[PDB]
Amino acid sequence: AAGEIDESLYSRQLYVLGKEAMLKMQTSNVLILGLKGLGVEIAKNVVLAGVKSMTVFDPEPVQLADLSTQFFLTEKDIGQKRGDVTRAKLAELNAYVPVNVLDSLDDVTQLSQFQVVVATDTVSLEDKVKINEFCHSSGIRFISSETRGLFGNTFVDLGDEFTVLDPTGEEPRTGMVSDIEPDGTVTMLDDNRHGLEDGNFVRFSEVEGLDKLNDGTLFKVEVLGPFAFRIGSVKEYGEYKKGGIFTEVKVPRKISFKSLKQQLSNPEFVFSDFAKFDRAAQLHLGFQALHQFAVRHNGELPRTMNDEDANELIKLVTDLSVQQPEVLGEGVDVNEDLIKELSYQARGDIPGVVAFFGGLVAQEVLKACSGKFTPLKQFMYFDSLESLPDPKNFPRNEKTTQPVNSRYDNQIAVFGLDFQKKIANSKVFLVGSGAIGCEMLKNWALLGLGSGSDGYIVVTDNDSIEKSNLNRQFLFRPKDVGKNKSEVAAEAVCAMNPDLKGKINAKIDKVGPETEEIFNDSFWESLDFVTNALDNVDARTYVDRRCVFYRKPLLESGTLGTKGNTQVIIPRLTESYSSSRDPPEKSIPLCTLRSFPNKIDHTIAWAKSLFQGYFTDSAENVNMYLTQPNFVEQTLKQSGDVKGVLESISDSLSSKPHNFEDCIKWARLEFEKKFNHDIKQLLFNFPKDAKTSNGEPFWSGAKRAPTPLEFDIYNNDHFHFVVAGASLRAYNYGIKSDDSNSKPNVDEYKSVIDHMIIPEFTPNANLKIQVNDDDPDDEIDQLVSSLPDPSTLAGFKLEPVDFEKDDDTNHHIEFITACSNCRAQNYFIETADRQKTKFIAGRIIPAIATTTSLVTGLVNLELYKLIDNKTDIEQYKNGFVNLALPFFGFSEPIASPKGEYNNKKYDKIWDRFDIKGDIKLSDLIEHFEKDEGLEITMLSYGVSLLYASFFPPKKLKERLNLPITQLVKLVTKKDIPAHVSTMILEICADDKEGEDVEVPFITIHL
Amino acid sequence: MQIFVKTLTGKTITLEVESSDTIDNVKSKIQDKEGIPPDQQRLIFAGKQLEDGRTLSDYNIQKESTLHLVLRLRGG
Ligand SMILES: *NS(=O)(=O)OC[C@H]1O[C@@H](n2cnc3c(Nc4cccc(C#C)c4)ncnc32)[C@H](O)[C@@H]1O
Ligand SMILES: [Cl-]
Ligand SMILES: [Cl-]
Ligand SMILES: [Cl-]
Ligand SMILES: [Cl-]
Repeated sequence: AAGEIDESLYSRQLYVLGKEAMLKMQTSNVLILGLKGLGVEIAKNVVLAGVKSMTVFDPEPVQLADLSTQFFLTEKDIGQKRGDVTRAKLAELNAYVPVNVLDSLDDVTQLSQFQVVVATDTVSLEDKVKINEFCHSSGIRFISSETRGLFGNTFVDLGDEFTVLDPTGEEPRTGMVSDIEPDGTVTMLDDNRHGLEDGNFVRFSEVEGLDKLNDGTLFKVEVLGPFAFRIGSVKEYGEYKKGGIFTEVKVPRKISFKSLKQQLSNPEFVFSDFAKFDRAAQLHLGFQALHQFAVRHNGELPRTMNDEDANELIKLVTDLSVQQPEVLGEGVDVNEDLIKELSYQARGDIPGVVAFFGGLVAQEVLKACSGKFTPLKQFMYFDSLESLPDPKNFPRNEKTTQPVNSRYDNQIAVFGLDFQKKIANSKVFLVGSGAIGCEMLKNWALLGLGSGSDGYIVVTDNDSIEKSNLNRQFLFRPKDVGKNKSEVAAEAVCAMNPDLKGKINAKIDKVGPETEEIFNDSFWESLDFVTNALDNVDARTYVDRRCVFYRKPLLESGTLGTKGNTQVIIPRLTESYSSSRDPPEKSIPLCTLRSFPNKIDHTIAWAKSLFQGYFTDSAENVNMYLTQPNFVEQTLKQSGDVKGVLESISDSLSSKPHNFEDCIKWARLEFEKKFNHDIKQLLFNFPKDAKTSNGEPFWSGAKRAPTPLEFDIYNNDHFHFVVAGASLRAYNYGIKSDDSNSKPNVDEYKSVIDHMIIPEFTPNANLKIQVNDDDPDDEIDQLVSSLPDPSTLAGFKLEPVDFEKDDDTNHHIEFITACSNCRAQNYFIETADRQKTKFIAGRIIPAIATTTSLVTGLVNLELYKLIDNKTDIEQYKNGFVNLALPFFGFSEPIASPKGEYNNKKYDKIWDRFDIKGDIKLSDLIEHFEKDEGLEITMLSYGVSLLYASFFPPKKLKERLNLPITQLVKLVTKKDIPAHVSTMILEICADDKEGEDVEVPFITIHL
Repeated sequence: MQIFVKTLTGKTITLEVESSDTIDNVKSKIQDKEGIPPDQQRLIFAGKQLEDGRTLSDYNIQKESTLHLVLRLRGG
C-alpha cells in the first residue's frame, strides 16, 4: 500500500510538493545527529512532511539549559538521553513515519542505511568532515547546520551527481499562439503575455500546419519581448496555418556539489541578506574559528560575554585570513566587532534563529530526497544582530548574561536577565491559532513570553481543528480533530513550558467588526503588542486598523507554499499593513465563463456556480418563499435577476422527485440540457464555420468551437455527473440515496437512464447570445400565477447544501469535477482530476510546515525589537522568502507619511485629535480654531455630513448646541448604540491663511 | 547600464537604465515587461525598499545590480 499518498492528511503539502516528490520522500530514510533545539526542529518538520523513516542520534544527557529551544524536553527528562526522550514525541507527529533511535555512531558504516544525513550543532567539525567524506564518497546526501546565539549557518552537499527535476515549483507557463513564422518567431494571441524567460523550454499542441511540432518535442525559448518568443527555424516542419498552445516544460538539471572539506577552504555562498553580503566571508572564517577554539579548549565554546575568549577568537580568525588572503579578499580586514559578538554569543540558543534554520534545513532535506526545488549551494550564513537591545537600557556583561539555573539560561546568555524578564512581563494578543499560530505559541512558550506576573498571552481563533491541519499545525493530534484550535494549542504549550500555566487565555472569538464588545477599548489598550497568524486579507486589514487606532505594534506574516513574508508595523514610525496594495485576484470575464471557456479554471468556476444554484440557492429560495408571505412582492421590487428567482422556485416545486430514481432522471436530463442542448443552441447561433464581419473565423483563439456530448455511462465524468447530481438532489429533497451505504452501481443507474425518453433539441431562434462583456444583454405575471400557494406545502422544507471541500464522501467535489470535465469535453479542454478541481474550487492555499516555521522564526526576531522599543526605523526588517530557490531578502520598513498644517507636523497614519466627552458641536469648532488654528469646513461621521461651513444660519442653529451623539441622531435618525465608546469623525479644514489642508481625524471618547 | 530584477518566483528580467532614472521610471519599465502596475510593485535592494520619487543613485544601484521584486503572502 505505497505508490499512493494520504490526501486527507497531506492535502495542503501535496499542493506545494506534488505527488512525485512525495513518493520519493516516502522512500527516503533520514538521520539527524543531535537533538537540541535545532535538531528537534528539523526533525519535526521532516517527520510532518512524510519521509519513509526518521532516525535520531543524541546520546547526550538532557541538561536544564537544553530546554531553551528544545520544545519536546521537560525538567523531568534531565539526566536521560536526548534522543531516547524525544523519540516518542516526534513519533506522535506523524503515524506514517517511524522514528527510531540510533544508539551509537562509533561504526560510520551505519550511515549507509540512510539517504540523507543531517549533522547539527552537537557534532564536532572534525566529525562532520569524516561523516561528510563518507557520505559524499558513497552517494549519501549530507547537510549540516549550526546556530550560535543570533548567528547561524547551513551547509549542503548532495554529492557529485544530483538531478534537480523542477527548480521552482511554479505552474508551467502556458499560452495561446496566433502566429509562428518560418524562423520560429512565435506571436501570442492578442495581448496575452507568454511570461517565459530565455532558456525555458516549451512544447506545443494544436498548431495546424506544423504537425510534428506538436509531438512533444521541446524547443528552447529566446524571448523577443513580452508578446513574442523564438524557437529556432521551423520551416523543416511545414507552414503555420492557425491555432496553437505552448506549454512550458521543466527539463532536468544535473548539478555537482563539493565536499565539506573542499568548501571549508573554497566556499560557494548563498546570501541570507544582501545588505550583509560582506559578512558571509567573515562568518565563514568565524565559525571555523569556533571549532578551532573548541579543539584548543577540550570541546568547549567561548565563555559568554567573555573578553579573553573573544580576543582568542579574533586571533584565530585573523590567523585564518593571513593564511588565506583570498577569503575576505586582498587587504580586507577582519571585522573584529562581528567576530567578538560571535564569541560572546556562542553559547546562546535563540528560538527565532533555531526556527529559521530548522525550517530552511528541513526543506533542504526534502529537496535532497526528491529533486524538487533548487538546493542551497552550498553555504549560507545568517545573523540577526539588530535584535540586540540597546546596551544603554539592557547592558550585556558577564554578570547580567550569566546562567541563573533556568530553562532560559541560553537566551539570557545573549540578552541578559532584565530583558528576559521584560519578555516574561509582556502582554500579547495573537490572532489565529492555525499554522503560524502553533509555531508562534511554541516560540513564545520557549521565550517565556507572558509568563511573568505582569504578563499574559491572549490567543483567539474561531475555527476548529480539521484533519489536513495536522500536517502543519504541530500542536494538534488526530484525537483533537473537531476541537477548538486556540484551546488545544494553549494547552499544548503549557505542557512544553509550565511557566505558562494560567497565563494564556484561549478565546474562540472571531476578531472583526461584529466582536468589538468583547475586544473593547480596555482589552486593546492593555496590550504591549499584537501578532497576526491569519489566512486572509480582510482579517489582516481589520487587525491593522485596530492596531493603528489603538497605537499598538503589529507583527505580520504570511505564507504561500515555500513563499513567505514578515512585516512590522510600529506606531508613530512606519506605514501600516493597509498602506500598500497587493495584486488582486484575476477575474474571469463573464463571456468567457458563460460561452467561451478555454482553460479548466473556467469550467470549474462555471461548475462551482452551477452547484451553488442547483443545490444551495434554489433551496434557500424555496424556503424563503414558503415562510415569507411577502416574498414575491419583495423579489419583484428588489432583485436584479427577478425572472430567474421565480423560475428556480417554479422548477423546484413542479419537478418534485418522489424517490431516488426521479433524482437520477433529473440529473440525466440536466446532463442533456447543459452539455447537449445548450451547446447546440450556441452552435445554432454561431456555427462551427462561422465568420466575423471581416470574414475571419468567429471560432478562433480563445473561442473554441464546442461539440455536444452523447451521454455515455462508461465515461467517468458523465457517470459521475449523474451520480453526484442525483445524490445531492436527493439530499435537497430529503430522499434516501440508493448509494448512502455503498458505492454507486453502474448497471443500476444504467437501466434507469436506458428506459428514459430523452427529449430532442429544438433551436430557439429568438435567443441572442452575448459575445463580449461590452455588448448589452410582463411574461412574469404567468410565472407568479403558476407558483403553488404555500399552504399546499405545509411543513415542506428543502435542505440546502453547505459546500464542504474536505469531506470526500459528500459528493461535492465529485459533482464539481464531473460537471467541469463534461464542459471541458464540450470545448476540447483537458479534463482535471479531483485534487486539482478541489484546489481551484476550494481556493486552497498550498502550505507546508517548513516555510511556516521559518517565517515565524523571523517574526520572533523582530519581536525582540518591540521589547526594546526601538524607534530607529533602520533596525527593523521586513522579510521576504522563497525556500524553493532558496531566496531570502529583507528591507527596512517604510516610514509613515508626514503632513503639516500651520506650524504643526503630524503623522498621517498614527496621529489623531482625541476629544474627551460628548462635546457640543460649537465647542468642537471653537476648540479647533483656538487650539489648532484650524477652521473646520466639513465634519462627518461615516457617510453622514454633520456640519459644514456653507450651512445657512437656520441649519447651524439646529446643530451648534448639540452634543455629537445628538447631532448624529438628528441627521441619521438612529441613536448611537450603548456599547460604543468612540466615534471617529473626519474633518476638512482651512488653516490660518484660509487654505484647505489635510489634517488628522478626530476621535470622540464617550 | 543593465540592471537585473529577480522575482520571488525565480524569474530574471533585464532592464536598460541610467543611474539618474527614478524608481517610478524603473517601475514603469517593469510594467512594460511584466504587466504589473507600479503601485503593486515592491522592489528591494541592499536592505532597502525602493520608493517612488527617489533615484537609482539614491540607493547606490550600480551596473549589474540585482533588484528583487517581492510580495506579501496571505496564507497562515
Ligand atoms: N493559516 S491557517 O489557516 O493555518 O491559520 C489561520 C487561522 O486564523 C483564523 N482566522 C482567520 N481569520 C480570523 C479572524 N478574523 C476574521 C476572519 C474573516 C474576516 C474578518 C474580517 C473583517 C476577520 N479572527 C480570528 N481568527 C481568524 C483561522 O480560523 C485559522 O485557524
Ligand atoms: Cl519510547
Ligand atoms: Cl564517527
Ligand atoms: Cl478567501
Ligand atoms: Cl511555492
